[PDB]
Amino acid sequence: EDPPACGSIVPRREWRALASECRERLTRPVRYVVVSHTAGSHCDTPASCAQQAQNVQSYHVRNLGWCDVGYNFLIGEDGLVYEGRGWNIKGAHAGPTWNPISIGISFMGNYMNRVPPPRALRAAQNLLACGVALGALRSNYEVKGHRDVQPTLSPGDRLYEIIQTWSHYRA
Amino acid sequence: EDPPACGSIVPRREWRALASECRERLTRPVRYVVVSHTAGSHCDTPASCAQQAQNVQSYHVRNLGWCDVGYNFLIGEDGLVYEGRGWNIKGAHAGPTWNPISIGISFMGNYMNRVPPPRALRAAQNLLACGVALGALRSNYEVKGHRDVQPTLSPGDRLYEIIQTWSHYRA
Amino acid sequence: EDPPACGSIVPRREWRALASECRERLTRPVRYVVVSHTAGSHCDTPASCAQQAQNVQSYHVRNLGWCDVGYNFLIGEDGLVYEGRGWNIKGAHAGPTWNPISIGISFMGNYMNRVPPPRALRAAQNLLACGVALGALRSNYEVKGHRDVQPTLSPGDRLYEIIQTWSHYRA
Amino acid sequence: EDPPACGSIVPRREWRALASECRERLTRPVRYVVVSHTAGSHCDTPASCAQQAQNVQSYHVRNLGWCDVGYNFLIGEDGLVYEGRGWNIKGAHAGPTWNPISIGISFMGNYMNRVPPPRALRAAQNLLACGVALGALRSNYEVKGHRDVQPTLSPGDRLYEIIQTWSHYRA
Ligand SMILES: CCCCCCCCCCC[C@@H](O)CC(=O)N[C@H]1[C@@H](OP(=O)(O)O)O[C@H](CO)[C@@H](O)[C@@H]1OC(=O)C[C@H](O)CCCCCCCCCCC
Repeated sequence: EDPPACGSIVPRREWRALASECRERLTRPVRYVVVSHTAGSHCDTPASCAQQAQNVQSYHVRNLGWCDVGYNFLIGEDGLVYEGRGWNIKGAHAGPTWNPISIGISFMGNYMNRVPPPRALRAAQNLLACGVALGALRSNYEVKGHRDVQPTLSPGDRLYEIIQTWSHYRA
Repeated sequence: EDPPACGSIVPRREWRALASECRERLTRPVRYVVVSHTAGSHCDTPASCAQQAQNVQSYHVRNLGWCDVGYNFLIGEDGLVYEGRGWNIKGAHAGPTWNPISIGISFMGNYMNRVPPPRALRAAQNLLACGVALGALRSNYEVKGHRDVQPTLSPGDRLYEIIQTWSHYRA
Repeated sequence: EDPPACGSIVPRREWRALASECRERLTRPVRYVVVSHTAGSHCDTPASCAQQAQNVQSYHVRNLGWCDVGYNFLIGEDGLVYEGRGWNIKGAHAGPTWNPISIGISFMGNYMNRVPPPRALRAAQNLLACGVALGALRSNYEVKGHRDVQPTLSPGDRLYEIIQTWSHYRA
Repeated sequence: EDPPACGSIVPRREWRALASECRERLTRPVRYVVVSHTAGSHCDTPASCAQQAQNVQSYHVRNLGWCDVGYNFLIGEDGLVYEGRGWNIKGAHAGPTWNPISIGISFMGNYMNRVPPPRALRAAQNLLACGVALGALRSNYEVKGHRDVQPTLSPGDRLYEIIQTWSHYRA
């Protein structure tokens, strides 16, 4: 209901996203945020991360047959947030119980033995705070690791350990 | 433990800043924002921009003898904001009349004949939105171009025309 | 030696509960039962207790912003049990230590200056025997008063005095 | 450059507190203040009020097995503030979401149909101003009633009505 700008998000067109065919909406405010890792290549420049977002969406859309990249937002090691399905569209990232009731954000990389740099972590958390400001997320949203809702190594041991320390984390 | 503050700002230690010796505090909520360009080299990756921030500060501190880089914040073409003097400390970027009453943000590069990429412009807006949320800048803050308050070409013809289109800009 | 059937419980749909957003599961057989009072208005008819359960849930969901009414079950003075989060879902009634290991049942009304009627006490006892029969509760489950595990007057002096006499109460 | 600022809080030692065993810290400046009532009896002389602080602490530590009395501060009707976990240690007064991000002040008494006397309201307001002066609370901290964040009658209808008029109150 409120107006103002918040965070910086690389818009779909900027990373050359194929148009989205998704139409199923999320009911705001969303209560849950599920953090995953793509378990794909990482990137650390805006040019390489735009390409990585395009690659992940390519895989989801072209190979998995989904209506769009599965994540609502992707986070690059360049410290930028990449617009996925966005705040209003149900994503495909955490199974049928979780997809309809959460926002999925994914760090582009494999964090089993590596951590995302502080800039990626800041972008992620700042994105969530913007979500709250926009009324897209509940002021009391809860952040979970992908492994807290599905059997998976995601978001990677190292990254999971870090999100466990976030303010809104509730396993 | 505790949430990283808004604006996804690269902290001064992250860009290896020399310690500041500045002491003068700004009285918040600050009314003005002055946008400048560094008229120096630009950079388009976190690694090159952290180095550029370091270079700009080195010049101000080592050569000009200042207590810190003069800008409150620097904006890189990597789409990230670099912490300079910050929200609370008076900068040295717009002269004696403006320094005490504004936050000076400087785009790293020379914008006389080229524009900052959208990600750099987005980073600048994210930052200002964050200053308002923080209480650092008043809600109805006013943006001024550096040339509007000191005799200079900064922030560069091309960046100057863009800022003139900002809702908070005031001639 | 095989699964039977108990439970004279009023289904959520019947009391027109808002849908639950809770998903964390309790581990059966649950060892503990925490008895609280809603400290609010009591009701002595199915029509009024269905609305009272709705009001209590409204407070938790609408005002406190929770995923569901915090209790696993609510007990009315009409002698009926109202389905809250139920046997399988972690409630929100006794804090972080006790919620994961207990079923929280709450008597609807204030039992500081009142005892619940015999029919409400029978409802509660019958519910717990049902939980043991279903394997939801350990056969030797321990009953705690809310005030024994959190700082509160709950479940009210009168009710507290009553539960301290129960076979299953464990100081 | 003046050492003494605000304060005049009855130190633990003085109300004869059992040594705290809590070590989890809050991060200053703290954004939220949650006002509760102890829900029991009041005290209106320094002698009585100090006995009560001991009593509340006794319940939390001896009975509930807590590391210290749960509140950061207690307000006596004797017009004095009683030191609890203090400005820096995470309390146990508003649940797992609020505890790590707020300062819990509890008026010693039950204010459902009795309002705290002016000297207790002054004590409380002065402590908060003190908090801000010290950097312990943010200048724009928000006050919430206990019942705004937890299912409880605390801080009492009478005291709740009064705090909703406070400058910093925000439901
Ligand atoms: C610490 C001791 C406090 C003393 C308690 C005194 C007794 C009176 C209150 C009843 C306690 C009961 O609520 C306990 C409870 O259920 N706790 C939290 C939690 O338990 P878990 O086991 O951790 O899941 O279960 C849930 C998960 O984490 C959660 O619901 C519970 O408490 C919370 O964390 C939720 C917050 O209390 C409410 C959050 C939003 C409040 C709405 C305020 C709106 C203002 C807007 C703010 C921007």
